[PDB]
Amino acid sequence: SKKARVVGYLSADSFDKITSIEFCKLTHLNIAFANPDKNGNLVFDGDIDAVTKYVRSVNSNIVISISLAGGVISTEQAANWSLLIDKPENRPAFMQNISKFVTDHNLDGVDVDLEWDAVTSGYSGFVVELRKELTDRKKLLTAALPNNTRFVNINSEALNAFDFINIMAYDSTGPWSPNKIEQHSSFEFAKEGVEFWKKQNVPSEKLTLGVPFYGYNFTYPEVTSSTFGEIIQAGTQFADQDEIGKIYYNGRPTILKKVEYASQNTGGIMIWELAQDSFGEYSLLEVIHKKYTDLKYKTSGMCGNAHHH
Repeated sequence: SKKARVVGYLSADSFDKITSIEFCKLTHLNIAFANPDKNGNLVFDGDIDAVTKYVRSVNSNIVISISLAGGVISTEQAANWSLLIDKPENRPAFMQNISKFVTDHNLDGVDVDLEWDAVTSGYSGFVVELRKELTDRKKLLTAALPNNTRFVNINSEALNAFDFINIMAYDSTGPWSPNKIEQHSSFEFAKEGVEFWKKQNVPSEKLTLGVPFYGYNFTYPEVTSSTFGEIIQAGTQFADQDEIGKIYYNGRPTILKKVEYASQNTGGIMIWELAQDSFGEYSLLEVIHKKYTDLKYKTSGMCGNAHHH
């Protein structure tokens, strides 16, 4: 059947924007991010129960996961990760803590967003053990992975354990490469990422194509980020292009292209990050929703979608 996922990341710092986010257009919501403290306990700064209560009242079928780690972790958090998963004898208590967090907060799964250097030697054993805990409790286990790099510390059993993966098909350049002044999330980069993970023997259905609701401003040597919402505030005439001088993002036509491509080549679309959108008429989440509906794909089945599915 014509169906697709629409997986949205929501940062803790975005919680006061949830009344503007159309959760009826998502199938999955990832709350970002929880991280371990010095004691092996998962810390989340924010009223996650209030958020999930509200979200489930908007879309009672949404699948809500806690996302772990994330792109921005402190040296202390990264060291706690390494201490907890790189020594197999430290994993047991941490794993129980993760499972109890999922139960205590009535969540549907866990998303692993350990990135780059935080993908340490214990990653695969951690994933395999956590996978069993969650499978046995009928919960999801997913991961966000880089566009076109296979980390040595992600073995095949771990990679295949995930219910699906979220390809981070963006950040091809950024503030860490301030002289590569160009698009950070081109259509070609997205296609490269999908093809790459298929070459890793991940089936199409288990791929989710990430798209960015932000861009980078290379005007000065210090590169800054701009949300799509901020770009539209600068002018609605910018909604349908990808570049303003040295600012590079994804406008509506390019998001639309990526949705058309995803419909034929992956199991869905992933969004970083929901509260960066332009809420209302120019919304990129709306572009995704409308395009999947026009293609006759079921996503949420709400708010106009999947009428004749």
